[PDB]
Amino acid sequence: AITSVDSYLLSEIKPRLNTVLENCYIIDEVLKDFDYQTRESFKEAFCGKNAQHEVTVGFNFPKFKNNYEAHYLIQLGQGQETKNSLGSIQSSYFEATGDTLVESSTAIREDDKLVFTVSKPIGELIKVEDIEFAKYDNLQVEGNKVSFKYQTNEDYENYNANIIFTEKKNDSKGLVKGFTVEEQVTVVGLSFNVDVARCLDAVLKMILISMRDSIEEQQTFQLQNLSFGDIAPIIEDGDSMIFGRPTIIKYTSSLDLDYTITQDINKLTFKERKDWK
Amino acid sequence: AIQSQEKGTNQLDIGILDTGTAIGTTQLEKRISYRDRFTVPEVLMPQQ
Repeated sequence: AITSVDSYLLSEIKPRLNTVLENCYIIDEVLKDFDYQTRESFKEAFCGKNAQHEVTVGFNFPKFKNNYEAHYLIQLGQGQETKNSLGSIQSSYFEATGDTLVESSTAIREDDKLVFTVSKPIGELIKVEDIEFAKYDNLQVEGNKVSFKYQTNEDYENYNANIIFTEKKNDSKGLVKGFTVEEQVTVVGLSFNVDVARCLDAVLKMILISMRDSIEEQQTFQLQNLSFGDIAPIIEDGDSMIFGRPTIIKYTSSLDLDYTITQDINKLTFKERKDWK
Repeated sequence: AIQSQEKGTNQLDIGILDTGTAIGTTQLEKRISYRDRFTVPEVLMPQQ
């Protein structure tokens, strides 16, 4: 697909940041190496459900004033194409497949089959969690349902699973045409307190490490590489300075389009014609 | 007594900020010190 690393990072960082900040022992583990007073002051101010201060995330160049006490500024950077395929063919498909998804589901009995229901039509099934079927189990997929023989499996009549699958758009042939790009985004934790900037740096590094395992950047946005700048005053001529430490996140990812092929051939036919010269 | 009361708007990638500056003349026999703070309760400034 076409991709937007900045909007991915914003969407991914915001919930993760919230869920760490609402959970005191995570911060208590992340900041174990800092000075005791720095740790306790940060945990008192920003952390837990009762926290009176708050962190914020957003893109650069807003028209309004931000929470300069603690704010992650996201800042889309450079990139370049790095590797190309022969014919620019990144892949080919017989059935137009959408995004990868993971969904929780439960088995139910139906007509002496077990079935799992999924919210969308299954374009491909990658994994039913914790199950490997035998041929006897007569595994079949149909529409948005996975179906599974009941006879030997009655103990599992309400078994709970996670389905990893991917959507289908439509039944069509085509070529995925495109290339790989290596692209940079900068993130900086702004604070007018230097110890807050240093803690926001630690929290962001933890978040990015945790992010490396996510399906989003396992399937796309691969090879996350991190670089770190000096701590410096970002703005120097207010009533106080604003400090930050930049980090650069670099990703390798595919830019591509679905070139559908309308041509289809369903019968050869043969004829002999005679040359009398 | 206060003069040259400038707002000093700045527009930045981080957002807007005010860096405005003014010149003040004190009363007699006072030793004002660095980062001492003044407020002017009569004067109200608009913000968004």
